Amino acid sequence: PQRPPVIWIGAQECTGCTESLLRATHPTVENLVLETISLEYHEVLSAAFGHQVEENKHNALEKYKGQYVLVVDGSIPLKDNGIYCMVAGEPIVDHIRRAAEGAAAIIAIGSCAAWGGVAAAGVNPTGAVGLQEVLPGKTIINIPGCPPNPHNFLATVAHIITYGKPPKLDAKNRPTFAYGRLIHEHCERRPHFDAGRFAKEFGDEGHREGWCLYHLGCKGPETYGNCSTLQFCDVGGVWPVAIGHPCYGCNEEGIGFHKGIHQLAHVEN
Amino acid sequence: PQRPPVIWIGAQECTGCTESLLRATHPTVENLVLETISLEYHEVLSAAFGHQVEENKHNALEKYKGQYVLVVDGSIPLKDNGIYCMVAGEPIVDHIRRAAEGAAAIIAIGSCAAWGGVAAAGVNPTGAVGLQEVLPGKTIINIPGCPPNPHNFLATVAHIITYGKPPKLDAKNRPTFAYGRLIHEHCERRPHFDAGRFAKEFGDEGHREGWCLYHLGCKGPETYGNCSTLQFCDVGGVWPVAIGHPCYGCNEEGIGFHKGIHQLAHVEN
Amino acid sequence: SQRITIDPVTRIEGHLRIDCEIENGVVSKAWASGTMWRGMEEIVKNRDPRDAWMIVQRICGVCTTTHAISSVRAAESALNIDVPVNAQYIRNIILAAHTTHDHIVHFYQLSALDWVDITSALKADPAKASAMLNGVSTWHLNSAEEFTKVQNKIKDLVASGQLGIFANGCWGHPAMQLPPEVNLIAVAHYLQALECQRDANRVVALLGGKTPHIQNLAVGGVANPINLDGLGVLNLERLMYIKSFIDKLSDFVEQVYKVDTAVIAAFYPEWLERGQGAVNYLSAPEFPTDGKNGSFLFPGGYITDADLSTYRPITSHSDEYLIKGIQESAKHAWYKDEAPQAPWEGTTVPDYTGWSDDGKYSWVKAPTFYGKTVEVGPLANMLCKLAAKRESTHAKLNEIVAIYTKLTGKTIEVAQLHSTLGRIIGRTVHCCELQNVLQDQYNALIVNIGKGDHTTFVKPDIPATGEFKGVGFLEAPRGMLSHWMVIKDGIISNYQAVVPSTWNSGPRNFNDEVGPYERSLVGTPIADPNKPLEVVRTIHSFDPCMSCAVH
Amino acid sequence: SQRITIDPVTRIEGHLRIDCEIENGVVSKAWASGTMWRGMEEIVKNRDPRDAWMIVQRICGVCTTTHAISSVRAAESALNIDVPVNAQYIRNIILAAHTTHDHIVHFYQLSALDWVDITSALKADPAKASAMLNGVSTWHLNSAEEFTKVQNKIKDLVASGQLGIFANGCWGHPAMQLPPEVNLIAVAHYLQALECQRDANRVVALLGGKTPHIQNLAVGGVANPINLDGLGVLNLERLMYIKSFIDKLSDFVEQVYKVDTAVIAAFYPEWLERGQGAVNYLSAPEFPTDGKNGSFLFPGGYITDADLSTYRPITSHSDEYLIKGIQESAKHAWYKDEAPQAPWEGTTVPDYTGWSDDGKYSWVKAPTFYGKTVEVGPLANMLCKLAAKRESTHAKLNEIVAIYTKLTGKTIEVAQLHSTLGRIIGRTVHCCELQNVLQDQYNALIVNIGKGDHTTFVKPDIPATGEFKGVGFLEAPRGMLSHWMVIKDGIISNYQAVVPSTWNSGPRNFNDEVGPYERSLVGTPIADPNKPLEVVRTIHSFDPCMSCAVH
Ligand code: SF4
Ligand code: SF4
Ligand code: SF4
Ligand code: SF4
Ligand code: F3S
Ligand code: F3S
Ligand SMILES: [Mg+2]
Ligand SMILES: [Mg+2]
Ligand code: NA
Ligand code: NA
Repeated sequence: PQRPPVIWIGAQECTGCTESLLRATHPTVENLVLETISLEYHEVLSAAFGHQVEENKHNALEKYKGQYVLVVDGSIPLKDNGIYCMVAGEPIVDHIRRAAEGAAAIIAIGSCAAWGGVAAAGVNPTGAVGLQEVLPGKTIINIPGCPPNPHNFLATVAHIITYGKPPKLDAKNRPTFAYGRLIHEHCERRPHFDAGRFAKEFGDEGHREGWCLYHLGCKGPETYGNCSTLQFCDVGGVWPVAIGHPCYGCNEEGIGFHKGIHQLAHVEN
Repeated sequence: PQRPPVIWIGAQECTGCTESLLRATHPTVENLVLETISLEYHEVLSAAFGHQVEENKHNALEKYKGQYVLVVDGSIPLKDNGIYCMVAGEPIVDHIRRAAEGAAAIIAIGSCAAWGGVAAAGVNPTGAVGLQEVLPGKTIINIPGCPPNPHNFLATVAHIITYGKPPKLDAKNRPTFAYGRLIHEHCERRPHFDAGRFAKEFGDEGHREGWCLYHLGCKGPETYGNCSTLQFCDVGGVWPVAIGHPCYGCNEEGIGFHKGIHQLAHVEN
Repeated sequence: SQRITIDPVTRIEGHLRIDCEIENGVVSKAWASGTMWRGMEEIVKNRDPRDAWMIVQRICGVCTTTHAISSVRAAESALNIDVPVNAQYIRNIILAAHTTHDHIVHFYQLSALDWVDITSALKADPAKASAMLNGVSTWHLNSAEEFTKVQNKIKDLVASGQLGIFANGCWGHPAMQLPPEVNLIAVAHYLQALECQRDANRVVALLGGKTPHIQNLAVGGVANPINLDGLGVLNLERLMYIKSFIDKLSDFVEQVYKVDTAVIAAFYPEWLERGQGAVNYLSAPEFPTDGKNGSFLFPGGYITDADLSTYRPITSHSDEYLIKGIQESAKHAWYKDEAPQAPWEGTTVPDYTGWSDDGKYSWVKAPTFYGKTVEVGPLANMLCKLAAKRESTHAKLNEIVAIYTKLTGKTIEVAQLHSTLGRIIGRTVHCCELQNVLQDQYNALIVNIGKGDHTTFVKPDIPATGEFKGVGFLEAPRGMLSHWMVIKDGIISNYQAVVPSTWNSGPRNFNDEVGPYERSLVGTPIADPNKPLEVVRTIHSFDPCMSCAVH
Repeated sequence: SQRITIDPVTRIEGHLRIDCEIENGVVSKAWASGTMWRGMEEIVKNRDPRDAWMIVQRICGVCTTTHAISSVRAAESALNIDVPVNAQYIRNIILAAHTTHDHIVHFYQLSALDWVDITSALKADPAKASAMLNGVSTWHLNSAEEFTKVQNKIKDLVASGQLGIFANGCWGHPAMQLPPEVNLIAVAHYLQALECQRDANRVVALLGGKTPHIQNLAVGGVANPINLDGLGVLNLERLMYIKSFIDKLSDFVEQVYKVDTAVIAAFYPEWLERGQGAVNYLSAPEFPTDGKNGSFLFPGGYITDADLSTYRPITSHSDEYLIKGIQESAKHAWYKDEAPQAPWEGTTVPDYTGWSDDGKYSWVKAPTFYGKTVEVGPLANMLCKLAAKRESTHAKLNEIVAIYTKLTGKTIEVAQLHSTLGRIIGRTVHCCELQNVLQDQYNALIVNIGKGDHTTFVKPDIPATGEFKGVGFLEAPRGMLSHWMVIKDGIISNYQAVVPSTWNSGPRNFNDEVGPYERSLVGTPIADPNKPLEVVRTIHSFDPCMSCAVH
């Protein structure tokens, strides 16, 4: 039987989003690429290179027109006519716009593709932007995080495959099963927050009792995600706060990579 | 190289506490019995039976006197001179008293051994009691739960082996790393509790959004444990509340098996 | 005539004593005795019917889930509740995954060391051991290198002088008949089995909230909240995780467990010719798939005279023929009331008088079906399925036999299934068939959610006055389980459990007829009365659970 | 004369373009070009020094952890902070576990398909393949049955008509030299590698809080709270969990990866005779084990003229010889300031002029050490360790060579390590030695906690005025990494990263001398200019990461 085709394009990425697939367990990456989808193009894993891999892409874009899921990883640099990301001698924005034309669904994976991410932070040297800004007439499914839990992506794709439509999305086009609630509104350290039990420095008494990390700069109060529940890596109990470090707000535009680590969630300076 | 000896005696048990070992992953039960300890006596797993397994018990008591960890699973029935639990023609209370005399450490695993548990509930047909009641002069480490996460037990044994003394205990002689906090004081649904977002019936709208289960009878507010953090089975996200059912208070004397499932916290009966 | 006692019988759940009279080197008479009682039936009395399942689940943690599901089924029976079909799918997946773990653990951790000599495995050539499985199994972990790693583990254990749970077993016993190579194969698989049973329980945990002792049931359905788009609930990601573990079970079950069953049978032919416990068999249908508590995936029924042509199908948990036949007698058990009692009118009044060969000698009651002594369990369920001409059952049995034939050049007929090995084969067949139940029920859940049904729970009405009776049947790993609840004025006025090991381990009944364990031992040859391995082999084949038997 | 271009180069991280001039069928000149820039050095400017690591870790998610640890080390250097020894143990475990995942994925997922033909695997006799490894490896997953399962997966993939990421690979290429049986072995190990690397990352996750991109660091130590008696923190149960995954890595590394390295060498011996990238090699010491940022488990050093007797050891991260030698030039890179700059004085001002063969042609800067080109990475680190007479490195190398000699009857001399295969061998040796680092550091942590030391963090004093300069070195999976921070009036006034792939992939330098990639390609024969597999093989041997190279 035939597997649904996926085309994966990397723009200004660090490859963390692809790497997240190597931690996935349901499905694992091997079951993903052999059983669940047909990964028609991915530069990190493709046996083919150079002229042959672009041949694969063209062949895929034509063969599966109207049926492939397009995934974009990384921000798109607008400054100086797109030259800050050139693949096969062409600005990545042109590759993306061409692929978007025949896509059945388009997913921006990671905060960079979702909203600019770290590449768009500070003075934004390359004029990096998110995918929706490059494809204004298209419906983009945003799966933010740096990187997101891979299953936030995989369960979205599974929903498209199994039930023939995207999952329910919020106002920012993020799937509600993963981004429908603030981390702070489903965090196991909320009782400590409520009581006033706060860590003040790494290694202090409260920190060593697993108290709330608000006053270390936790951005959970202003970040949507499932980090406190789904967590990471499927071993149980693993997310940044559980390990002892505040949420940095990497899911959330204007928080992650903008606010200082130890800047408080109610502080906007 | 030699391994620390362990003698495991089952009294009025359902075998759930032994079964918990089969879910463990650090160590797995095979690494436990081959590498971590020498399980000198355990009736569920022992190749020997009858006269031969009793020979094993006697030989181990003599060979390892002063060295072994004694583990007792199940309540001890005091009514009618101990006849409600007889092994090899002798009341289990005598097997336990005999083994306790030469133990390096004694652990009551499960709520039954810790405080009488389900066997001592209702009218208590057999005069079931916990281990400390049977051994008033001895220091008993209590590891309650029905059954506890197996690593609550395994990490306690590891502390004894590695550092040469038990872990820090609370006023009820329970290891603080596992029982030092109320479940409600480290529960991820606390934000919902705070906001008055309550499930009222299984399958209702709030229940299907993961709201707080207080009004379904959750005993988290009066139960000490690590169910919300360590959780169960090491797959991530698995504990009764996360699955959608209130805590029943199985860890806690006077809560589990005494109060109705849907009876509210702090309400007596 | 020599009298022997085995106390404790190990590698079972709970506390069991077996006594045997031996004449001319063969068991002539036997007694089975449950030696621990808790009074679970009395503990649960006078409570809200909704509360029962959390308490009576604690009858047993080996067969966790089973009493929980049977209890809610009993309350649902009493209250006339139709369980939502999604709750059935979820209950079914839990029971099937649990039973997979249960059977695997029974064959390897509980039973294998009756048939396998670990000291003999030290003598094995790992290359020869691997070679003899060529063409027998497609399993990927039967290499000489794997067997060498395993042999070295045994060697290091033995060299240490601390054999622990493996000390003083029946090593070198004359009834140990496997060659060194096959002993090594079995020990390797014993270790590999531990990973497979862990995967089975990960399925149970993801729906139950933990295991042992699930916490997702309710009178009226389940507590899992189905919402594909919800955070923190049973959504598509969680379902995918469940499926990932379901998918990991089949290869071990088909390529290791199923194969080892045939391997053991191959070296122990006379064990297809002894160990019959009964001529009557009972099983309940199981895995309901409609919204009316019926449409079972597995049939049940009643067989008499060890003859499949007597098969009487049972296709409903409301079948009055089944309900009216069941009684228990405490004539030879340590309770006060001795006449056969229907469980809705049952009592459990302790009357401990100590051991007497001709009197009371057990905490287990003696159940009967219209007065007959009956064996329950995977042998019973297999025979009913074979009688019903269930193709999947015949096919799986035939696959086991074909492996047996490859090894021995012999075959196995239905007549030979009434035996110690037949019982073990029935369990293996059950485990194999359950893998398709898991796939089917997961898929049915996905399909039903796709049709827009997210219903999981119907809230019961418990009338404040009036008397209501219910019975919950379940085909448990060890056989037909039934919980019997009487509700009066909104609370439980009587509760009685009749458990599979109660049927099998029950003592002599009102007319002094021995129970299946006791019957099965008559005729057993005994090499060494001080080390009665042959008795233990037959008893273990029933998968005893004494906390279940006695409660 | 004939010019070919490979754009994009796949199975690397990031965006790489390679050009080659071909004369008489052989590469006569080459160009390496990084084609994507983000300006990470500019993005981190003007922030609190404590914030940098969370931002610059995003230079790369393949070598996640590395930039994070280098960044905190740079700030600690600027502020004269002694990192608590417990924080060192934790950082060391994270780096060693990550690098294990990294090297395994590089050998199999990124590199193997340069040397392995999956269509040839279809022709293999799985029994023959298994037999080949008899006495060559003790790995337990080399059975004919395992190889059959793998072969059937390949068959199903091909038969489906959707080869996906395996489509249009160099199947049937003349340079593919493995017999069908060895191709099948390699594909089986490729799949098995995925499980091992997952276990390595479970170690990283348990200390890091997740991966990719750990979140447990701090300028001053780590954010892990050590408390054996604490609920919800780093207690003994969590440490045991970490140990359970550490214990799962060594068998695959030693019995599969180490072995496959020698097997590839055996069938491709001419690849020990080409692919030299430089005559100078540089590595930093790594894994500090005291409370003063020193006492490294691995030594570093500098070697010139491909001569181990010139070895100059580096055993401190504040060695001025190392610090003072490093400059970068953008003569041939797309930046405005072209004269060599030391990183504390570095600028990164974009000046894109398009690709040209004699002008600027890359976003990668060209680093030099005392004005010379240097190769960094596992080849450099291996040669430094051999020169330092480290017994463990010699022994591990000798183990690989011994397998090679068993297969070929030939040996491998130190001269032959300056090659494409030598580079790959260095990487394998590194991975093997890291397993000892993991065990050693875990043990050290457990012991130190037992001495009553739970300290994990010292708070930085960051002066509100004045200028402070710091450099953090780290021996990353691809070689020597350094982050350079200048702090002025409490904030970052300059930040420059010089990354291992910057050294190796850098374009022609201030003296117009080619970098390691560009030099390594000269002499390479090309069977098919349209499909230049031979170029890709050599380039992959450096493990390119272009997000790292360019940042
Ligand atoms: S999101 Fe974070 S991880 Fe994914 S690409 Fe952008 S930077 Fe790398
Ligand atoms: S501030 Fe952070 S740690 Fe504290 S409760 Fe909110 S999310 Fe949890
Ligand atoms: S505690 Fe709960 S689980 Fe452990 S024995 Fe007593 S009943 Fe069985
Ligand atoms: S009542 Fe129960 S569910 Fe609600 S916050 Fe407390 S522990 Fe959590
Ligand atoms: S930093 Fe990111 S990974 Fe989750 S905990 Fe905060 S959103
Ligand atoms: S019922 Fe028990 S298992 Fe934990 S969630 Fe409550 S204490
Ligand atoms: Mg009963
Ligand atoms: Mg730089
Ligand atoms: Na026989
Ligand atoms: Na060659």
